[PDB]
Amino acid sequence: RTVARDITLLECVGKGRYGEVWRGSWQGENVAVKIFSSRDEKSWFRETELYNTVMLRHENILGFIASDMTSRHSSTQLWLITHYHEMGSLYDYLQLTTLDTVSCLRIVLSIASGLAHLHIEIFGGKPAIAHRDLKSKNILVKKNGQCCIADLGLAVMHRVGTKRYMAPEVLDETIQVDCFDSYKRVDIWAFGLVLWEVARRMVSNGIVEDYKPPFYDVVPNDPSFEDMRKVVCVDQQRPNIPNRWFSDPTLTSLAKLMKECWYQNPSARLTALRIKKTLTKID
Amino acid sequence: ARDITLLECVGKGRYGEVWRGSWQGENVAVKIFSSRDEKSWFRETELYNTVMLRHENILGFIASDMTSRHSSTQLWLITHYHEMGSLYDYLQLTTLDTVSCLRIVLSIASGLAHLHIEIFGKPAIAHRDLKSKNILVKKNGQCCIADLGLAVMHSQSTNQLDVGNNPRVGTKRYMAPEVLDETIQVDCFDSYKRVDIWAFGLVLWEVARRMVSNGIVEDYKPPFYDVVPNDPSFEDMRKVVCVDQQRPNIPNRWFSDPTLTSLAKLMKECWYQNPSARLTALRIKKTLTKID
Ligand SMILES: COc1cc(-c2cncc(-c3ccc(C4CCN(C)CC4)cc3)c2C)cc(OC)c1OC
Ligand SMILES: COc1cc(-c2cncc(-c3ccc(C4CCN(C)CC4)cc3)c2C)cc(OC)c1OC
Ligand SMILES: COc1cc(-c2cncc(-c3ccc(C4CCN(C)CC4)cc3)c2C)cc(OC)c1OC
Ligand SMILES: COc1cc(-c2cncc(-c3ccc(C4CCN(C)CC4)cc3)c2C)cc(OC)c1OC
Repeated sequence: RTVARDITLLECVGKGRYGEVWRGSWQGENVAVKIFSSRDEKSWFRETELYNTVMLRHENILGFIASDMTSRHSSTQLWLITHYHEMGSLYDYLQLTTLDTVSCLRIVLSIASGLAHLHIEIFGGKPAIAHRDLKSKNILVKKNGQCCIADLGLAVMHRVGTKRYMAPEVLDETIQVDCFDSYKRVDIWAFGLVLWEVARRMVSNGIVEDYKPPFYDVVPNDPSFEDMRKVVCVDQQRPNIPNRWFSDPTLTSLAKLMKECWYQNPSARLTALRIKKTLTKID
Repeated sequence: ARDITLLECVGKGRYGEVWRGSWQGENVAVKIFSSRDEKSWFRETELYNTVMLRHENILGFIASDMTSRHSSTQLWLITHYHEMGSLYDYLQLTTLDTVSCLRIVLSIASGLAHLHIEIFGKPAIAHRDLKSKNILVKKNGQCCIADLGLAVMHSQSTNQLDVGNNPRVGTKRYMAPEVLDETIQVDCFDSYKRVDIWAFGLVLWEVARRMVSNGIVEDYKPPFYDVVPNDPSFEDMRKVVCVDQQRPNIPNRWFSDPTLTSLAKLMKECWYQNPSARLTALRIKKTLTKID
């Protein structure tokens, strides 16, 4: 039989220290191709090792197609091939879109769904998985209004995370590194920041906030580890809840939820399953 | 030009299957792993990531893939294709002269020394499943070592030992005494090199039996053919190697031939029960370079 392996790389949709992501074509179908930098080869290895352990399949997890290693004259080429989401990342989408109540809830409950699926151990099944780099750039928007979580290059099963989204126990180096629940609690912190980024773009009473990243008002671009530790750990700052949210029942309920993702004490934070239940009772 | 055509199956077993395929007008070998051996696929992929692993006497890598749709996963390794097959196949079919016998065993020693020696790059690498089915014969009369799914890596420069996560064990017939009695020092890189040396000695014996001297040759037999049941168990091998202290017998006709006399001495220095007494791969390579 013929094994068709050619992918046509059509347009670059992302470039960074990780490498590049391309829209590509296989057998008539869009795929996304992440080409890893030498700098970030361990992210390809970790994603590949995880998928070789458990073939994750969930509507709110970016869909795996292939991991490819190709020998070159002087180097090794590493590609991760996934489903392609033409609407791009949640970060991208929130810049130039506002949300209504139904679309806001649909986004955040789909993220919570993906995250709870990662976190839960299923016997028979899947190991429990913590993401360790959850952020709005690592979430893609689907045409049906749900999102999916991407990038398992730092995932742990039972490179450092993006500093802006690091939990206080990561910044003050008190995290219990031998305890798997610690890593779930770091994801919940980051989930709460993403919830804030999305909620700001939900219209109520004719008002909306501009898109801003978490802590935009207290740290520089590319904040240092120290910049973040002083905000999050020493001063114990948290993102602002605008007054206008308290006129809207949905945003009032979301503010309460995000507060319960941001407790200094990691063990006080909500679980992804409790977040899902709370979101199903909103509206 | 990434497409491959699968043309014929050249092997199926517990490992999965190997195909001869076509890739930009060249023969390639395509191994499709069994799901039972998914950890070997990943380990072999980690090993072939190393650009300085490339060597005349190591099977050349082209690509590695993991593919999936729904709940089905396939695991692929694409390599150079050697139509003469494995050393195990070749030795069934042909006898050797002195020049061919030494060319084969020096090439294997050259591959093994290349694996074992760190380049300051390529880590030091112990194979852990050396056997005649894991050695391919090339049209230039040299061989190459295949199957890095059980390999261990070490760097003395950073003091790192990477034993991997693979419950697979070596081929039972070729297991060293410290593997069969499970006293091997698992956190010691030198322990794994010494396991490879034991297995190399057995492969030397398999090859030397097929070298003609004075009009005499032995039939091809696998190591310990005479003393264990067909399809020997772990305990069968432990009995002969560890309890009975058996080693392959040296046919007395070898002692009339200087080459085979030197090879018998060399394979005995691979077979000490004390692993630390065994020769190194570099010493074997140097000794075979001097033997004629
Ligand atoms: C190696 O590399 C790539 C391969 C492919 C690809 C292309 N056609 C067919 C296939 C295929 C799938 C599955 C089987 C099964 C059939 C049932 N049988 C019982 C076991 C085996 C055979 C063939 C694949 C996997 C795509 C790629 O990219 C999209 C690849 O590169 C990453
Ligand atoms: C975070 O991580 C990964 C993401 C993806 C991924 C999957 N679908 C679509 C995309 C994408 C498409 C299109 C735009 C833009 C481009 C300009 N204009 C058209 C607006 C839209 C952006 C983004 C991506 C980047 C793939 C990955 O791996 C293969 C990722 O890594 C795991
Ligand atoms: C990697 O990705 C894609 C792969 C394929 C594809 C190509 N050939 C064959 C297959 C296939 C056939 C049959 C089995 C099974 C069936 C049941 N039992 C007998 C076990 C064996 C598995 C696999 C596939 C899935 C298509 C895709 O898209 C349409 C892929 O997505 C990009
Ligand atoms: C050991 O391991 C791997 C080996 C190979 C490989 C490469 N060239 C040629 C072969 C071959 C071809 C043909 C025969 C013949 C021998 C006589 N008669 C019995 C019919 C069959 C045997 C052997 C193989 C098996 C590829 C691999 O991966 C792609 C291997 O895995 C790393």
